[PDB]
Formats: sequence, C-alpha cells, structure tokens
Amino acid sequence: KVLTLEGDLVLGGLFPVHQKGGPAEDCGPVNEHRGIQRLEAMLFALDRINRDPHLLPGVRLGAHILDSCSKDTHALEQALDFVRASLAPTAITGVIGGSYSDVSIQVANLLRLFQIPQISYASTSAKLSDKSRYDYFARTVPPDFFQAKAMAEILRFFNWTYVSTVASEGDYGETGIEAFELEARARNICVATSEKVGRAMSRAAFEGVVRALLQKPSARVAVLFTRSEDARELLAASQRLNASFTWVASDGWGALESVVAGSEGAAEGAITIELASYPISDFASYFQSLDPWNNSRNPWFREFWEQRFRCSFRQRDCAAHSLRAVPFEQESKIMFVVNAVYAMAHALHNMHRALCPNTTRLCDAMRPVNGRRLYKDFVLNVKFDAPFRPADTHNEVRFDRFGDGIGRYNIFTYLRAGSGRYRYQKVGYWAEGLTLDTSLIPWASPSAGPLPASRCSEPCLQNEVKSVQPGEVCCWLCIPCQPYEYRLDEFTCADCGLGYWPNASLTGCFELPQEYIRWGDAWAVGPVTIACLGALATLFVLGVFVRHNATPVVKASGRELCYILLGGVFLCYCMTFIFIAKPSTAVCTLRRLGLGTAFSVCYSALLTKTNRIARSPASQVAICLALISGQLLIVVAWLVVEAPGTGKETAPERREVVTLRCNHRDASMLGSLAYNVLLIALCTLYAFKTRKCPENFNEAKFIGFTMYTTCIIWLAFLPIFYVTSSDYRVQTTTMCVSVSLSGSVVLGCLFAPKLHIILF
Amino acid sequence: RREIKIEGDLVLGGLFPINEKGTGTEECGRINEDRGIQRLEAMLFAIDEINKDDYLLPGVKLGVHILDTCSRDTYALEQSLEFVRASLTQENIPLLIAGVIGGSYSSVSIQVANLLRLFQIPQISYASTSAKLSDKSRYDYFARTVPPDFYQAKAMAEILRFFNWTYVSTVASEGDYGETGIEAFEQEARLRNICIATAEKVGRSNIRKSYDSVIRELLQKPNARVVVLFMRSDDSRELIAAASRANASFTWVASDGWGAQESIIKGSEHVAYGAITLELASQPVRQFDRYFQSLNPYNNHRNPWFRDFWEQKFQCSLQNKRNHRRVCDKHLAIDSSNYEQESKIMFVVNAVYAMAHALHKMQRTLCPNTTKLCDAMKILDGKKLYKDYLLKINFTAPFNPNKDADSIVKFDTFGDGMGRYNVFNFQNVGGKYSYLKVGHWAETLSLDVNSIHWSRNSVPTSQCSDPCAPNEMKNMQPGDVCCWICIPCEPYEYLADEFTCMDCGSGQWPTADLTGCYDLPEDYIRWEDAWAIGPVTIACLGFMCTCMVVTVFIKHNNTPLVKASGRELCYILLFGVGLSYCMTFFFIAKPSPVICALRRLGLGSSFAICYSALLTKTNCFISPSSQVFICLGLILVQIVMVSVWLILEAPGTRRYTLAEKRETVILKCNVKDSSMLISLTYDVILVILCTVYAFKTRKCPENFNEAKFIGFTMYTTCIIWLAFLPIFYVTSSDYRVQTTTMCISVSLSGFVVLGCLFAPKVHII
Ligand SMILES: CC(C)CCC[C@@H](C)[C@H]1CC[C@H]2[C@@H]3CC=C4C[C@@H](O)CC[C@]4(C)[C@H]3CC[C@]12C
Ligand SMILES: CC(C)CCC[C@@H](C)[C@H]1CC[C@H]2[C@@H]3CC=C4C[C@@H](O)CC[C@]4(C)[C@H]3CC[C@]12C
Ligand SMILES: CC(C)CCC[C@@H](C)[C@H]1CC[C@H]2[C@@H]3CC=C4C[C@@H](O)CC[C@]4(C)[C@H]3CC[C@]12C
Ligand SMILES: CC(C)CCC[C@@H](C)[C@H]1CC[C@H]2[C@@H]3CC=C4C[C@@H](O)CC[C@]4(C)[C@H]3CC[C@]12C
Ligand SMILES: CC(C)CCC[C@@H](C)[C@H]1CC[C@H]2[C@@H]3CC=C4C[C@@H](O)CC[C@]4(C)[C@H]3CC[C@]12C
Ligand SMILES: CC(C)CCC[C@@H](C)[C@H]1CC[C@H]2[C@@H]3CC=C4C[C@@H](O)CC[C@]4(C)[C@H]3CC[C@]12C
Ligand SMILES: CC(C)CCC[C@@H](C)[C@H]1CC[C@H]2[C@@H]3CC=C4C[C@@H](O)CC[C@]4(C)[C@H]3CC[C@]12C
Ligand SMILES: N[C@](CC1c2ccccc2Oc2ccccc21)(C(=O)O)[C@H]1C[C@@H]1C(=O)O
Ligand SMILES: N[C@](CC1c2ccccc2Oc2ccccc21)(C(=O)O)[C@H]1C[C@@H]1C(=O)O
Ligand SMILES: *[C@@H]1O[C@H](CO)[C@@H](O)[C@H](O)[C@H]1NC(C)=O
Ligand SMILES: *[C@@H]1O[C@H](CO)[C@@H](O)[C@H](O)[C@H]1NC(C)=O
Repeated sequence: KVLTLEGDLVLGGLFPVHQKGGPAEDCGPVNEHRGIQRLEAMLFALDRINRDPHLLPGVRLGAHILDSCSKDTHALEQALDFVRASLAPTAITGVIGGSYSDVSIQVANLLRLFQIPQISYASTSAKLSDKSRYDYFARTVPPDFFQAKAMAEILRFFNWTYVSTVASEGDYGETGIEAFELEARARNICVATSEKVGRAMSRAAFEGVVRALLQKPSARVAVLFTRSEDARELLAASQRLNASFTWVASDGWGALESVVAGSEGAAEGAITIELASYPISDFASYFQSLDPWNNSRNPWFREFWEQRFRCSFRQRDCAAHSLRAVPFEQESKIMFVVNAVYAMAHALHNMHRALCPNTTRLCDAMRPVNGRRLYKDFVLNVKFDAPFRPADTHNEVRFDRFGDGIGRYNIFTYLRAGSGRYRYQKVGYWAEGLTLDTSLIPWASPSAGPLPASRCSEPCLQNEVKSVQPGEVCCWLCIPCQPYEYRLDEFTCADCGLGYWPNASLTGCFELPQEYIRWGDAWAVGPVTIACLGALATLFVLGVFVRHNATPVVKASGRELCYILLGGVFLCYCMTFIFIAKPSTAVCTLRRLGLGTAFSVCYSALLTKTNRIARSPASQVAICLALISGQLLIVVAWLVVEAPGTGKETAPERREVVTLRCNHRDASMLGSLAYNVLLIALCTLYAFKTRKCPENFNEAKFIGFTMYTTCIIWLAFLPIFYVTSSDYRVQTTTMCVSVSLSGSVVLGCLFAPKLHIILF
Repeated sequence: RREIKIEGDLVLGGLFPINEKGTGTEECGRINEDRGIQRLEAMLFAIDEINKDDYLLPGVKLGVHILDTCSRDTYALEQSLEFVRASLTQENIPLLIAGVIGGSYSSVSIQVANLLRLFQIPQISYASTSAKLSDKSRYDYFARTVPPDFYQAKAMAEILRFFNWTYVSTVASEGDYGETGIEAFEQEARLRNICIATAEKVGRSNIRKSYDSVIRELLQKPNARVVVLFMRSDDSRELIAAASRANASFTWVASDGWGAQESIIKGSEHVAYGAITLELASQPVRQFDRYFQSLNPYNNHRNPWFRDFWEQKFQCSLQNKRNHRRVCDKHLAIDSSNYEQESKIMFVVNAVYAMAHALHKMQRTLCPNTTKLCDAMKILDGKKLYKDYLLKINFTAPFNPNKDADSIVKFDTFGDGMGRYNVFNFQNVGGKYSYLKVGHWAETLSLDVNSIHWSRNSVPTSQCSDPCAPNEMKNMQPGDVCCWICIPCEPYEYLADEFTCMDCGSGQWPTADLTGCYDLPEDYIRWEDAWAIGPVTIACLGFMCTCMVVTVFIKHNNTPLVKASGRELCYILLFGVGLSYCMTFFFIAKPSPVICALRRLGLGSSFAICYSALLTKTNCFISPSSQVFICLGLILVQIVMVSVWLILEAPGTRRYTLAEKRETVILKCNVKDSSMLISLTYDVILVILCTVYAFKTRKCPENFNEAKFIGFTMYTTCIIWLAFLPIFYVTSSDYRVQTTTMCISVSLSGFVVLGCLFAPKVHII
C-alpha cells in the first residue's frame, strides 16, 4: 500500500508502520506509536503547510509515503520508487523519512547517487555525520556523541574523575563508549572498568559483571550507555547482589519506568538524561479526532484500528470505539517529524523565492528540482522558529555543517519522595553547557559526602610528592619524603640535604649558610681572656728586656736566648688567638705553623739550657736555628703532603657542623708534636741528670720545674684529646687552654725570678 | 534503446562504452570502435567459448544482459537499475544477474559499484584502474583484472632506485589520475628515500605559456635531469613539444599515459630520445582476432550496435535512403589491414572467465553429484559468491598456451589484478625512431641495461650533493632540504653534530671527528731541557761558590775581630744570595704547581733582603745592632705585604692564548703577569734610587769599599730591570722569558756576591 497525495511538489516519506516479520513474513504487526503516530504527524504538518498563507501560498505540497516494515532490505526496494519517479510517476524534491539507523543509512546510500536530499526525524547514528558517504542526508535529532559529551560534562561538574563505563554488545553502545572515552580523557576523566553487555547474557553473567563493578571500592559511579533491557537486567542483578552505585545513564534509560520496574531500591540517585521535546497541542486534537470512516488517505489506518481496538471490520462492531475516549500518549519524536517537514518546506520556499522572484507560483526554473542546490544552499541554511512552540520557550530549528540537529537534552534524577512514591524529576538541561540546579537532587543537599568518586587515591601536590604508581596511570600515591630529601621535581626527591631547605622555592636546594663555624662571643670570651693574658705577658717581657742588658744576671745569661724565649711566648699567644679564629685553609695553615714554631722554640730553649748547663752563644744560636729550620722543613713537607680544605659534612636535620675544622688530617702534625715533646723531655732528663746544681741553682731548678710541668700537662691533655673524638668547639677550647698554660709556665720559668731579682 | 538479452541458466551483466559521450540533445553520439565494440565482441566470444567448453559449466548455459554506458555516469547509473530490478519482491521479463562484467571508466565503475553494493551483486571491471576502487569500505563487491594506477608509481620508483636516481623532478597533470599517481609516487619515493626537487601541475586548458613556464622551471635546475611524468596523452605531447621548442634535454620517466604511443613523438623525437616509459603488460588473442575478422552485418544479429559501427567504420550506408553516403559493398570485410586488436581484450576475457570459474566452483561446492542449476543456487547469494569463491580463484589464462607462470589470473585481498608492466625505452636505429621493450615489472624489477640507449651512460643525478667525510666537514642545509653543501669548519673545532661544527675546548684538537674534546697536553712541562739543565748547573755552581765564600769568611772572622757587625752583614748577604739562587731553581719547575706563589714570596723576600743589605752599607756597637734589627723588621714588613698580594688569588683562574694548537700553559699559575712585573720593577728602581745617592756621597778611605760596592751594584740592578721587563711584557713566552729572567737573577747575584767578597778574597790570599 502506498500513501499518495496530489500536489505541485511531492515529498517522500518512510515510516516503520509494520514491525519486523522474520521468516514468516516480511513485516507483521503494525506499529502504533512509531509507524502510525509519526505518519499522522507528517500528514498534519503537510496539511498545516498547505493551509499556511505565509509558506508556499501557491505551491501545494504532495506526499508519497511508503512503509519500510522496520527492515533495511525492504527499505531499499521501497525507496526504489523515488529514483524511478525522477527518471504515473511523480517527481519528488526530497524524502522525509527514516526512523531506524540502518534503514536511514541504506536510503541515504541509495538516494545519494540520484541527488535526492533526505531529512531524518529519529536516526541518531553517529556514522551518518560524515559527508564522505552521505552527501544529501540531514536530521533534526542530534547524534549520540552530543549526549556522551553531556554525560562527560555532568561527570566533570561533580568532580567525578574515577568512573566505570558499562557498554552494550550491539551496534548501540560501542560507538558511544568509543566517543565518550576520548572526551573523558580530554577532560581528565579516568575510566576504571570497561566491559560489554549482551542480550543473551543470563542472570549469572549479570551477577558476575556487577561483582566486577564492585571490585573497585573507589569507583562508586558507573556511566551506563546501554539499551533499556540491558539496563533493567543490570539493575535487577545489582538489587539481587545488594550493590550500590550512582548510575549516570544515557537516553537508553531516560525517564522510562520499565528499567526501574521491580528495582526501585537500587535506582535511587541515578542521573539519567533524555532527549528534550514537548507535546504538540494541535497534533493531539488532530489524532484523537480520527476514525476509519472519515480517514481514507491512510491505507494502514484500518489495520491500526483493528490491532489497537480488538474487533474486526467483517462485523459492524468497531464503530463503538473512538480515539477520543481512550487516552492518547504522544510520541516523543512527533516534534522532530514536524520540524523536519517544516524545514524541508522552508528550504523549498526559500529556493522558490530565490529562483522565481516575480511569480508567486511554481516557475519554469523549478520544473527540474536538483538536489545539490536545494541541499547545499537551502536545506542546510535554514533558521526559523519551530512550529507549535510553547508559550515562552525559544526552540530554534537549524542544521550544523554535518547536517545534524542541535543537541538539547533533559537531565533527570530518580528521586525518593517522602510519601514513598518514586518519580523522575528534571534537574537541568544540556543545550551547549550543563545547567544543573543542584536543588532537586536528593544527594546534592549539604550532607556527609555527596557520593564523591574523587579518584583512585587522594592527589598530593601541596607539600608532599606523588610519584608512586601501583598499576594505574592516574592513581597518585603520595608518601612524604625525608627532611633531607628536599623536593626538587614532581617525580623525585633530591638528596641535597636537610640544612639546604628551599625557602618556598623547591628548585635546586637553595643553600642556607646558617652554620655554626665558631662561637663569635658565646665561648670566645675565654679565648679573649687568653689573648689578653698573652698580650700582658708580651708587654711584661717588653718592659723586661729594656733593662736586661744593665742587669749582670741577665747579661751573664744569653740575652738573645731570653729574646727568643719571649718571641716563643708571643708565638704561643698568637697560635692561641689563631686557634680561636674561624677555621679556614689559610687559618689552618697558620695554626699548624704556629704550633710547630712554638714546639720548635720550646725545644730550642731546652737544648740551649742544657748546653749552657753542660758548659758559645754563637754556637747555641746556630744549633737552635738549625733545629728550627729542620722543624719548619718537616712542617712544610707535611703541609704539602696533605693539602688543607674547607667544607665539613655531618648528620642531616640541621647539624650545623660545617666549617668546624680544616679538611686536612692532623695525624702527621700530632706525630711531629709528640716527637718534639719526647725530644724536649729527653733533653730535660739529661739536664736533670747533669750535676750542675751548685751553680745557677735557682734558674736550673726553675727550668727543670717548667719542663716537668710542661711534660705533665702534655701527658694529661693527650688522653682527653684522644677520648673526645668529637665536639670541635670543646677541642679548640682545650687546645687554647693547654697552650695558654704552656705559655704561663714558660713566662713563670727562670725568666721570671731573674726579672723579680732585677726589680728588687 | 538497444541491448543484448541472450537468455540462459545464468545471466551476466555487461557495461561497455559503445557510444562516445556528447552534449546537447544527443546524450551520446559516435560509436566507439575500440573500447565499445571490440570489448563487447570479446565478452560475447568468451561467453560462447565458455558455453562450448566441456570442463567449465557443462550443464549450465551462461546468458548475457549487456547494456551501454555512453561514457557518462548518469546514463550508466540509469541502466544499472535493470540489473537490480530482477531481484525485487509481462512486457519485459527481467533476468537475474549473477554478476556484472562492467567498467571501462573509473567514474562509471565507481557509480555502478556504489549502486550494486546495496543489492549484493559482484562486479568485475576490465579497464578501471582508479585507486579509489581499492577501498573495500565503500566498494565491497568490486573486483578488477587490471592493476590499480599506483602500481606504476612503485614500478618506476624502483626503476629510479635501480639507477641511483635520488633527486628527480616530478610533473603531474590536473584531474584524478595524475594527482593520485603523483602522491603515490611521492609516498614511494619518501619510503625509498628519494628526494623530489620540483612538483609541477599541468591543466587541461592547453595554454601555450603554462607549458613553457613548466619547461623553464624544470630547466632552471642543472642537477636534476631525470623527470617523472604522471600526465595524460595530449598533455604529455604538449609538454614534450614545449621542451623541444625550448631546446631542452631531460631523461623522461613516464607512466602508462605515455607508454609506447606514437602520437607523442610526432615532430619532437629529439628531446624525447632516451625516455623510459611504462606500459601495461598485455598479450594479443589470436582466437578473438579470428572471431572478429569473420563478422558481417548479415550474420551478426545478436549485436544491435553492429550496423552503426559498420556504417561509421566504412563511411557507407547499407540502406541508402536518399542519404549523402555510398552504398556498402556486399564484399566488404574487416581484416588485419583496417583492424587492430585492443589492448584490454585479454583483460575482458580474463574477467569473464573469472566470473565463470567462480560460478563453476560455487555450483560444484553447493550441490555436488549433479550438473545443472540447483535449488540452493536459485537464491544466488552474492556475498558468498564474491567473498569466498570469486576472491579465491587461481587459474591460467584460457587462451595463453605458451606462458603458464606469468598468466595466472587471481585477485588479492583488495580484489585487484596482478601488476605486470613492460618497460619501454625510446631509442633510435640509425634514422628510424621506435620503442623497444627493455624490461618488465611483475612484482619484481628486471631490466636490460645493455639494450637501453641514452641511459646506459646513466645520467648522474645525485641527491643535490656528494658524500663528504665527517672530518671537520660541516653539512649546512640550503633552502632545499635534500641539498647539502659540505662546508668545512675550523680545523681546531671538533665536530659534534651535522648542522654545526660545535667546537669543544679552547685550544684542544680533535682526534677523528668528536672524541678530541679532552684537554690538550701542555708543552710547558719540559724538564732537563737544553735551556733548563744549564741554568740549573750554573745556579748550583753559584750556590757552591757562595757557600765556600761564607765558610772562608767564618774561618777568617776570628783574627779580624774589628768587624763585629761586618761578619753579620756578610752572613746576611750570603743568606740572601743563597735564597736568590734557590729562587732561580724554583722557576724552572716543569710541572709549575701552585707552589709558584711560594716562589714569588721567596723572590720578594730575596729582593727585600738585598735592598736592606744595600741600605745598611749606605747608612754606615749597639747602634749597628739597632740598625740591623730595623732592617730585619723592614724585610719582615716587605714579606708581609708581599704575602698580601697572595691574599687575593694564589693559583689563578686560567691561561689561554691566541693559538688554538699548542695551548702550552701552566694552567695553575696564571696570576697577573703585568701586576707581577710592576711589583718586581718597583723594588729594583727603589734600590737604584737608594744606591745612587750613596755613590755620589764621599766616604772614608777605609770604608770606600762599601761605597764602591754600592756603586757597582746600582749599575747592575738598573740594567737588569731594563732588560727583564720588555720581553715578558708583550711576548709572554712559555719558557724563554723564564730562563732569561733566571739567568739575569743569577748573574746579578754573582755580581753582588763578588762585589761584597772581593776584599775578603784578597785578604785571605
Ligand atoms: C716570624 C716569627 C715567627 C719569627 C720568630 C723568631 C724571631 C723573633 C727570632 C728568630 C731569630 C732571632 C734573632 C737571632 C739573633 C739575633 C742577634 C742579636 O744580637 C739580636 C737579636 C737577633 C736579631 C734575633 C731577633 C729575633 C729573631 C729574628
Ligand atoms: C717560618 C715562618 C715563621 C715564616 C713566616 C710565616 C709564613 C709561613 C706564612 C706568613 C703568611 C702566610 C701566607 C698567608 C696567606 C696565604 C694564602 C692562602 O690562600 C694560602 C697560604 C698563604 C700563602 C700563607 C702561607 C704561609 C705564610 C707565607
Ligand atoms: C720555611 C718557611 C718560610 C716555608 C714556608 C712555605 C709556605 C709559603 C708554603 C709551604 C706549603 C705551601 C702550601 C702547599 C699547598 C697549598 C694548596 C694550594 O691549593 C694553595 C696553596 C697552598 C696552601 C700552599 C701555600 C704556601 C705554602 C704554605
Ligand atoms: C734548603 C732550602 C733553602 C731549599 C730546599 C728546601 C725546600 C724549599 C724543598 C725541600 C724538599 C722540596 C719538595 C720536594 C718534593 C716536592 C714534590 C713536588 O711534586 C712539588 C715540590 C715539592 C713539594 C718540593 C718543594 C720544595 C721543598 C720543600
Ligand atoms: C732562608 C729561610 C729558610 C730561613 C730564614 C733566614 C735565616 C736563615 C736568617 C735570617 C736572619 C739571620 C741571622 C741574622 C744575624 C745573625 C747574627 C750573626 O752574628 C750570626 C748569624 C745570624 C744569627 C743570622 C743567622 C741566619 C738568619 C736567622
Ligand atoms: C741546600 C743548599 C745546598 C742549596 C741547594 C738547594 C737545592 C737542593 C734545592 C733548591 C730548589 C729545589 C727544587 C725546587 C723545586 C723542585 C720541583 C719539584 O717538583 C721537584 C724538586 C725540585 C726540583 C727541587 C729540588 C731541590 C732544589 C734544587
Ligand atoms: C726556602 C725558600 C723557599 C724561601 C722561603 C722564604 C723565606 C726566605 C722567608 C719567608 C718568610 C720569611 C720570614 C718572615 C719574618 C721574619 C721575622 C723577622 O723579624 C726576621 C726575618 C723573618 C724570620 C723572615 C726570614 C725569611 C723568611 C723565612
Ligand atoms: N534514534 C535511534 C537510536 C537507537 C537506539 C536508542 C536507544 C537504545 C538503542 C538504540 O539502538 C540504536 C543503534 C544504533 C543507532 C541508533 C540506535 C535510532 O534508531 O537511530 C532510535 C530512537 C530512534 C527510533 O528507533 O525511533
Ligand atoms: N584504466 C583507466 C586509467 C585512466 C587513464 C589512463 C591514462 C591516462 C589518463 C587516464 O584517465 C584516468 C583518470 C582516472 C582514473 C583512471 C584513468 C581507467 O579509466 O581507470 C582508463 C584507461 C582505461 C579506459 O578508460 O579504458
Ligand atoms: C568541584 O570542584 C570545584 C573546584 O575545582 C568546586 O568549586 C565545586 O564546588 C566542586 N563541585 C562539587 C563539590 O560538587
Ligand atoms: C647504484 O648504486 C649501487 C651501489 O650504491 C651500485 O651497485 C649499482 O651498480 C648502481 N647502479 C647504477 C650505477 O646503475
């Protein structure tokens, strides 16, 4: 059966009037909502256009509507009539049809070769957008990647990055998940589990997939892009397993009550989206006021009446029923059918205006209707107000550059009313951006967590480091680094140290020079006292040798020997002062030279005292100078053997032990000091053994006592230096006090009684 | 309309360009004798042979439903609906079509395949070579016995690679064949690393200036002689004519558009000489020749286009109804004189036989034990016939009993025929110009260089450069990416990259190209040299002499008790002389370590000691001792601020030179030479100024020796200072300045020690 209407321009149509038949027949039962309602909507739209003075006042739009029987193979042989008419056939200017995606694809493939524009009303396939295969296909409904983007925006709005997408096994679901994954990874959204759901999957398989979803505790949100039956089975399995999830579903779920049928306990909190549309007031009145007696245009109306109302036309008993009494549920795609018909009519009107300006009717320039110009220049470039629009809504009908509709979806939530009833309530819309109100969602109210699916783990980027990957790319495990492990980059902690803590820089370990090289005033007071005592001793010696030449006692002894003894005391004081000074390479060399010279002059004084006791001043001076030269040679040999350095390292956590002492080991210096001390002790022992006591008795006794005290001090200060092995400050203080005691002994030795006698 | 509708058990469709396309009222006009009549008769002859065959479909008779296309897409699409009208659920009963042997035009084949893919009807083309038809996602029921057009772009790319032709010029043509070919050849060249110099485009306007511009653009590049052509016949002819008019000479490597055609070399055989062209491999069919030569308008009733073809070929009319044409002779016939076999007759026969073999295998497999049309074959599923049986054929050419290895008919995974091409070289004989087959490309390259003319002496076409060794030979890229110039860099620079020489080290030579970034061994370390050993011996002899003089003075200090302070003055003078002598031995140190600072300190101390000794003698028991103590304190202070000079930088920073070859520097004693010379010169001039006053002053006869010694020393110091500074100030030699300075210092020390010891030497003797 063919629905044909007379008119100047014929518009093709294709509707799924009959359902799939199978092996028994090509097509069987008549569709009541997708086949009859949409066909009547198209007829109503054509009637309104023909009765519209402002839309084709002279040109009357005809109709050539066929039945696809919900099958693509039948659709091709049905659509092999428009091409025959183009080649009594009536030439058409374009078809307005195609509900199923496969039927629309086949019709677009067939009609592309013959330049016949096609405007679909219910085909949302994502593979119909490329113009490399469909040169004349347009649609009013938006494709599925728009709702995938809407779901991605919804996920980003609630800061849900750890999701778990669930797909389907048929042609619906694979492309949607493939398109959603790219937009999710472009919006920093992490997918945990991805699987496919089949129609043949039994209850055990659904239980297994629910268990697999539950295998991730941190993934409490699931992005469902499946069919209605698969969603219903999944909710049933989740209720059976007592699983809790925040489901974000596509138009497959929408606001249908069949999915939540018998599973109302687990569907709470689901954020489902649906294609936005409004009912048409005029279409309801037009359809309800239809009867088989006063409707002869529709050839399938009698079969629809027989199927919907249980009766037969053989017996006069079908006149009692009426569509007015029974409730009428408007199909959600009626809007799109009317919009497609009006878009085609407006494109035809615009092309007629641009091709037949003077005349108000069909002109000779439009006797052949070419699909190329009408599609490329007119069909795509339509911008008109939608017919039968609501009172204050602003729907607009237009096409993109792929010939697709404008993505406008409604966001629905499965609320739990206080009365106990479960209902769907709209909580926003998605035209170009998400517009959630967050006021009607039950779990959006301020509470202890609005189902936060943050991530696999809590990100750490304030002060810690996040570089541990347990197996997931975007799972961030943060472990605070050690205080000495200063943060230098995002994936490593530098081993520069703890004392070099960056000052809110975290770049290169900005060094902190806050180190205790030496005590400036906390402990230098004692060293200051030692230096003052040394200066006082030097001044006393300076006053001493002025009258030394006059004094016969000093004159009898070596005046040069007394002068070099005073110089050695001054050298000891200077060595103490330089030890008190801050350590450095030059400072370390100066201290080593000072201690070596002090030991050398002490040994020379002991040797010349022994020589004087045994027995000349020139020989003693030469001997002491040779000894000093040899000591200086060995000191400089040690200095060149082990070079001095600065920079000390210690334990972490701000030890502040840097620059404690020169980086050159003093084992050789200590050995040389011990050797010269032993030589001085041997000289003192020889002097004591010598029996020259009767002559120069007081001075000899003083020298012997001084030597004994120096030896005792050395033998008592060796164990403490050996045992301390640390505490550089205390070691320096001990060395300073030892050298001060040595200088005090030197000044109180035989030189002091001679000065006292001279004064008295 | 006219059509062939021979009935049979199985019917095969047919699409041929019998009529040439036209404009206006006439959709298609003149009969195409070669591509429309010969191919149609070849298909009919193949069908008759298959029907008469006893091994191929013995119980099944093959019918034909052959239509026209008029060499246009729309009319062929309009007639293609008859092939699918029979598969839909009395004036003209339709015939079920198993497959369509149609094609001969890329656009027509594309449209027919688009229409037929919706109804599951296999199609085998015999002439369409478009690369777009290889996309099985858009044409999943299409096959062809001819290879696509991008096989030539591989064959002649391999030809170019064989002769090491890497930097060639490519010329294409406007349309689809020329483009698809030029991007295919560019892809193959980039795969084989062949550079493209220029890419010209030629339109169909046949402008007399565009061709000359293209020739000039090709000619303004003397290092690219091989030219690659993807052009149609007339465009290539116009380009060759323009090249001949411009007196150019190139090595053309063309595609099947040129082939072995004669209309291109007409009047321009000079420039076209030596060109290498590809032609599709095709063999004549003698059986088809016999079948076609025995065709007459009175016995060939199956063909409705034969009357028009006969009238157009012989320019006569069988039924002259007052027409302006002669009456066709009853004895007129077509023979080899006026008929030549078309190049794709064998391809048409192969396509028909491939369809027949696919149907035969399907009939054998589906219903065995019988030879007839079965009930299972009534549905005639096209998907199973194409994807399973048609694409898996393997059979030799039916009318090729000579060759059996290169005559296998089969389709690859994309449903395309095997790519076999013949390489033709345009050569001369001595006055006659003709094409000669010098090779063959069937998935492999095989040429005969000996028989090739003008390319046996292969034209050198390198990649815009020559291979240059990496021995400091930088490769700088000009505006063309493939070109190289191989410009040298500095010899001291060590190569590290390709686009730059990337010098490493300041004064270090490389080893081969990169590894020589290490420090260059300095030549300053030269111990026991010719000019080093001698100064050491001189210094040792001077030190020994000074020690002997000191010992003699010590021995001669007892009896002369008057010199209470003279002995001390002699001792300190000897000590200063020895210190100076040791300082001279310090500068000759070949390693030149950081101890050069201590050497500086020793030299300064020696200079201060000499100055103090000179001042003490000029001034002259307790008072002399006080003067000696003051001089010692002054020397200590002098050493103090001499060491203050080292409180800034003892070793230094670095010592470089303008020469990038030797770089013989100490590298650890690079202190300020100018500052050192200024500090050293101050002491000498101060000593000279202090000693000149004493020389003019009148001294006592007993003390006249001191004044004479001071005067003698004053002259030597000024000469030494004047000689030392200029050499090291500017030249700054590695070791020549050091040895001269040491020699001057030791000579001055010897002079002063002789001056101060002449009197004791005479007194001792
Ligand atoms: C730089 C420091 C460390 C040097 C320490 C030793 C100094 C003070 C000593 C070493 C040798 C000493 C000299 C030795 C002999 C004499 C001769 C005498 O008739 C006067 C004192 C005099 C001139 C001495 C002065 C002091 C002296 C220079
Ligand atoms: C034998 C003794 C008494 C002679 C007089 C003291 C000598 C040894 C002292 C006095 C001044 C000192 C110098 C002072 C400063 C520096 C700079 C430093 O970066 C390296 C060491 C160096 C170069 C010292 C070397 C030793 C030095 C020359
Ligand atoms: C008898 C007396 C006067 C000899 C004095 C010798 C002095 C001047 C010499 C002997 C050893 C020398 C040191 C040996 C090694 C180094 C390390 C180097 O990186 C800087 C210089 C420095 C620190 C030298 C400075 C000068 C030095 C201290
Ligand atoms: C007798 C006096 C006047 C002169 C000789 C004594 C002094 C200056 C000599 C004696 C031994 C010498 C050292 C012997 C060996 C070396 C190692 C060499 O790699 C650097 C120089 C160095 C470190 C020498 C420096 C100068 C030195 C310390
Ligand atoms: C050269 C370096 C290594 C050492 C420092 C110089 C030494 C050897 C010099 C400097 C001053 C000199 C002294 C100066 C004066 C006198 C008084 C005289 O009646 C005897 C020699 C005597 C006591 C000298 C001995 C050598 C001496 C101590
Ligand atoms: C002690 C009396 C007799 C004076 C003689 C001093 C002699 C022995 C001293 C003075 C200067 C010295 C030299 C100074 C520096 C160096 C460079 C070093 O890398 C090796 C040792 C060498 C080459 C020394 C060898 C000994 C030396 C020549
Ligand atoms: C041995 C070679 C390397 C030369 C080393 C330098 C010598 C000659 C220098 C360096 C430091 C100098 C000493 C520095 C200070 C004094 C104190 C003064 O009151 C008497 C001279 C005296 C004691 C100097 C004698 C000479 C001296 C030892
Ligand atoms: N717009 C739909 C979308 C359709 C679909 C929607 C939800 C669940 C499964 C499902 O099956 C597929 C598979 C592939 C492409 C589109 C779909 C169309 O048929 O194109 C369908 C509402 C239109 C109608 O049939 O009236
Ligand atoms: N085999 C061809 C190749 C053909 C072609 C060959 C040489 C020069 C120009 C040219 O024009 C185009 C343009 C696009 C694609 C193919 C071609 C085909 O039509 O596919 C054509 C010889 C076959 C025939 O028409 O009988
Ligand atoms: C998501 O995070 C943003 C900040 O990145 C915040 O402003 C917003 O309130 C969050 N949404 C919630 C908590 O629902
Ligand atoms: C091409 O080069 C190869 C080696 O680079 C050489 O063996 C071959 O003979 C060359 N072909 C020519 C010069 O035709």
